[PDB]
Amino acid sequence: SLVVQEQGSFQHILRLLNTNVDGNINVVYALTTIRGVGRRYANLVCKKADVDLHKRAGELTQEELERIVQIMQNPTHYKIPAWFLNRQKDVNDGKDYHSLANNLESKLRDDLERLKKIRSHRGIRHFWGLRVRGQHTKTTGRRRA
Amino acid sequence: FVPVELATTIPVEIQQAQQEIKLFNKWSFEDVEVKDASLVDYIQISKPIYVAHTAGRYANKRFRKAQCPIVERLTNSLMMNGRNNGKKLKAVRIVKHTLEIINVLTDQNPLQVVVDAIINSGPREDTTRVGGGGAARRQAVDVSPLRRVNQSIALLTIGAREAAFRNIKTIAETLAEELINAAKGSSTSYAIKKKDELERVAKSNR
Amino acid sequence: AIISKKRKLVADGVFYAELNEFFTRELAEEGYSGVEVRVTPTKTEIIIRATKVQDVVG
Amino acid sequence: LKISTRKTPNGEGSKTWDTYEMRIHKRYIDLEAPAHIVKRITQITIEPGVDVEVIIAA
Amino acid sequence: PGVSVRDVPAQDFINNYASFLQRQGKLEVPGYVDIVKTSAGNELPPQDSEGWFYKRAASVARHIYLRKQVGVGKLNKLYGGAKNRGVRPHKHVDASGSINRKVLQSLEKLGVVEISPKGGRRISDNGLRDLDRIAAATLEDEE
Amino acid sequence: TVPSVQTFGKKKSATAVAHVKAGKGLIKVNGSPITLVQPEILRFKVYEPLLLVGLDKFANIDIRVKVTGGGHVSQVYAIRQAIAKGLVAYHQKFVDEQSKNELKKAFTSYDRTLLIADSRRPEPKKFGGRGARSRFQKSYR
Amino acid sequence: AKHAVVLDQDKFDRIMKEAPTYRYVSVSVLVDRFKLGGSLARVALRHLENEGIIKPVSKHSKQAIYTRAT
Amino acid sequence: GRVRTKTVKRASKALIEKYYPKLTMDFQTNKRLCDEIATIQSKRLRNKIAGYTTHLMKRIQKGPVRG
Amino acid sequence: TPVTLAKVIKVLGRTGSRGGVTQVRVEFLEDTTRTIVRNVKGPVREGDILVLMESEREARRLR
RNA sequence: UUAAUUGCGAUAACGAACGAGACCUUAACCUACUAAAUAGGGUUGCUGGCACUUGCCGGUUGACUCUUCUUAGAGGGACUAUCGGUUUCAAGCCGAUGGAAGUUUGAGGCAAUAACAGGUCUGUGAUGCCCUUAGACGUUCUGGGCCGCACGCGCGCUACACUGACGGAGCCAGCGAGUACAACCUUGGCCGAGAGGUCUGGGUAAUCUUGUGAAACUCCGUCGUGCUGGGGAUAGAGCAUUGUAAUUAUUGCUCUUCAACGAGGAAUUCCUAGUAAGCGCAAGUCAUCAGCUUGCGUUGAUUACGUCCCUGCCCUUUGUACACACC
Ligand SMILES: [Mg+2]
Ligand SMILES: [Mg+2]
Ligand SMILES: [Mg+2]
Ligand SMILES: [Mg+2]
Ligand SMILES: [Mg+2]
Ligand SMILES: [Mg+2]
Ligand SMILES: [Mg+2]
Ligand SMILES: [Mg+2]
Ligand SMILES: [Mg+2]
Repeated sequence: SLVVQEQGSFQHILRLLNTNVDGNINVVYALTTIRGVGRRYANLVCKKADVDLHKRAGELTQEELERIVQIMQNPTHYKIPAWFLNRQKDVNDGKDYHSLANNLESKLRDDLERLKKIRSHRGIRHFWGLRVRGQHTKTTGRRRA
Repeated sequence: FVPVELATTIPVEIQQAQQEIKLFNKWSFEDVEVKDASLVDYIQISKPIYVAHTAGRYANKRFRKAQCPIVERLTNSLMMNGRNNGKKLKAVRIVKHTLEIINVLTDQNPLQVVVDAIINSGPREDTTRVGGGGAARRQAVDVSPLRRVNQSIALLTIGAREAAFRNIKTIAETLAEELINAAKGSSTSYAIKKKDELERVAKSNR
Repeated sequence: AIISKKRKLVADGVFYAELNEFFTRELAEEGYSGVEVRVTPTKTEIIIRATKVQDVVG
Repeated sequence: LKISTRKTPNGEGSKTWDTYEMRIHKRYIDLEAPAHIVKRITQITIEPGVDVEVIIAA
Repeated sequence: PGVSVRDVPAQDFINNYASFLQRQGKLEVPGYVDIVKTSAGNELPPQDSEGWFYKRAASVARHIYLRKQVGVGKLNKLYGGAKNRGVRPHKHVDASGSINRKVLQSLEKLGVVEISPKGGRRISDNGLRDLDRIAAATLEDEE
Repeated sequence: TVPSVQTFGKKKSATAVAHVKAGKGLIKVNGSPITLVQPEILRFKVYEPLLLVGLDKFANIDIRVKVTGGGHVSQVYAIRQAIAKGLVAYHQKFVDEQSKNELKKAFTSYDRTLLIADSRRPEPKKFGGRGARSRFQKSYR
Repeated sequence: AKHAVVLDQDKFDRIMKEAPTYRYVSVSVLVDRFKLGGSLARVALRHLENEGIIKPVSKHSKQAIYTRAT
Repeated sequence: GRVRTKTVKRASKALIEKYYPKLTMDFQTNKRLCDEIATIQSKRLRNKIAGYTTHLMKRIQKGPVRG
Repeated sequence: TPVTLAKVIKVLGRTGSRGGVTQVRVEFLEDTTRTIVRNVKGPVREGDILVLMESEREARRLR
């Protein structure tokens, strides 16, 4: 029933993992701005941390943030089932992997390169600048972007 | 006067709103005067309705539209735009909200305000595209009361819709505002502005 | 035995049609006109109407 | 029983459809009797087109 | 004159039941809470997180009370909705069956829900009593 | 032995069978009391057979309605219709004619659908179109 | 974010001194005079509603209109 | 929309000619009479004919009519 | 500017080019026995009251 | 005049036929019949929960009876009826009133004379003639292709949000379809975040799937108008399923990625009432695949109830050097 006030004791407008995680946006829906952290995953992370979901990302104590960060890079440590990740069973090692922020893109690029090297159809398509997933293009996508 | 209960006991409010006055959503259809000679018989009121949702056979004959409660018509109008189309419950809800808003501000019967708005947004003289060959020149022409009513109903709804396009101001509030503007002839309302423009055009063409 | 009732009916019709076709094919010289099918107890009764009865009989 | 067919054999033309429908009448009657009597009843009163069917016994 | 669940505003009743469950602590949470979809055609887990599986359970119980015999598939059907299949029209998709099953099991453990002849599940007498009590409480609150 | 009659209400596809009995004054829809129904904005439609003629007639008549088919709105309408019918029917049977007539008048003056069941029914769809009348988009280039 | 809807204390204070003998007290209304919105305006209203003053007339989902005690 | 055909009107006229005594005024009676006398195949057609006859009768009780 | 209230006596045949106008004989309320005929947009009828802007003006067939 | 060469009429024509209409199927009404444990009720047994007085909601094919809802047989019912206007006081049209029904009562099925070098010889053991006829244009396997993309256009789907989005919760349909020589529809119980497995069933079906508790919707909450939690394209990886075979993702699911689009110019389609539009469901193909299709319900408007201005068609009067007919 009561509004939780705070004049400005908890400082707004923050940065987490290189880039911007801004205020007035919710604790979960500002983690989406970080590449690799989508929605459901973000929510899960938040739950693991134990943060109020009625909270702005602009607030948050540092310890909580640290905990969240910890959760992020290594989720198999925690109570996350780890079978909803990017690289589950993996391309190389055979481990549960979920890359984040500036790493996922790099990993993707690497994968693409590998594919190209192998000389599989998808790689060839990528090289060309075309549709991999059999979406036959007599029409559709006519601006090259 | 006299509350008597049954086996399945009914809430007190319902009991209160019964025999003496057939209230609308929760206030009287009585008072509420058509303050215009013409648009009588073409604005309904009179017959006391409870909800702005009847079954209705109003597009059947010719003037079956005129014997429909104005609230219902308004709701129908609101119902427009294809994404929203159908879903009359929503429209009804919106109407209710609007009514409540009206009640809150400047008091009165909201119904009365609505009636006033309807009266004061219906254009008196229109222009038809008559060329006498094919030229885009226009001719000054009188307006039917039904037509006046209908256009007025349309215009307010349109305005409301426009207001709603990217806004916190939930349609209902906007509608209420429009009504207020209309009843007390403002020129800040959209419908009224349109009407004025039409009038000007007519004057020019004459 | 053990087939859906509507389906069975359909099949019956189909069979009748087939029979008719067959008759048209064969009994053209005899001048075939119409078939009737009666599925009574024990025996199925096929009634043929043709212009040359004697020929049909053989 | 419903069927929908394009009236065309070839496909060219304004796309016009058929609604070939076959209506099935199914009706049942319940009797408490000795079986022989039932059989007697049902051995006669057979008309071509109508399927007579007996469940018999509980 | 007498109280039953059939005479109560439904949402309120459900809420009350959920509250009661919470108070109890007794149900058995399987531990899928804060991970799962509820319906396999959804964009999000629950927007309450801590609980609302209690709420779901309560709802299920209410449904059971209302009807005769209820199963898992049926429950799924009831609870699932329209999945946004992208640039393609929506379709009815059944809810997460396992969750429903778990809920049922929990209910059984509690002594609210009972395995019936023919197939499926009905209500226990204790469960019925509990429901009645809840209804009464709700009525009191309303008053 | 109790004075009772079986009147229905129909709208679109929905049917609501109301049993009107002698007794205390119950109005129940699918086992749940009249006070619920719960499209909520259309709750007053279901009240319209009660309050238009008054609760005075309801003191001795018990109404048990079973509603199936249609949607929600339609169902509600059907229920309302059934309620309207039932009292009238009872009057015709077990009370008196004048009273029944009065009731009818009360009903008839406010809304038509209460006694006369609605005429309208879905037009069948036909080929070359999405709906009954609306055709596909014809193109000449 | 184009502001008006944040948190603050001055704003809250202002809201509090905007309730007795008042016509309009909604969410939209609140937003209008450069104040809070969403599911904060409602809370603010309640904060005054709990201590008399503001009375509820309509309590629909994501639409609510309020009137002071007469 | 509703304009009666040859096969209604002519028939009605014929009926009137034959049976002006005993084909009187009100609808139901007229219909019954039609059913009795005329060998009308359909029901609807018969009904239509009866209606037409009634109309003709009505017209008659205000002066004579052509044909 | 003056405004008159005109009561319709006879519907005087649908005119215009597209039939979007109804010609109508109107005998106005506070000056009865004046039979000035005018062209009206919308669904009009006998006994209808029309709010117009020019009391003495004739509207001829819109061709 | 009419939806109509539909009629009233006028009249060197008179009486007719085909088409229209009639018809038939369907959709509406039936407290009037004939009926039911493959439909639904009533009381009443036993029985579960209640207040606790008799009363309220229940579970059971335990009895007995009923047919309002149900199905579907035989009937009936509307004929523009009754009245009021209006019109050679005609055909008719308009308005009340009663009624289930008053737009041909709603929707179709059928549909003339004469034709078109319209489309099919890729439906045919319908088919002329010509080709071909053992390195066959017969076939049959095997892989690929029909699906390729600088690009034009043609139906559509998804959307550009606040009349919303997402979460709960509430929670209502009608058409259907469904296997024994196969493998159909598949509840209910356990396992799995899913997809799915699995064991068991019930059903050749008003009996079981199925009350297809379908969506849109309604209730309370989280974001409040920022390419934002609008929107979902490409992508990356995994887990399933059908099939002998899934790369040229078959498809289903899981996390991640988050592109174009703030309602669309020149244009132009469809539509007048349970219609437009919204929303699912359903059979059709189908081993597997729905953005398609025939149906079906659910929610349900706005606006004419008119006119030849445009467009196409028809007729009348005219002109013609055209009659392969203005190409
Ligand atoms: Mg959407
Ligand atoms: Mg008359
Ligand atoms: Mg017809
Ligand atoms: Mg050709
Ligand atoms: Mg050949
Ligand atoms: Mg097409
Ligand atoms: Mg079924
Ligand atoms: Mg995004
Ligand atoms: Mg395919």
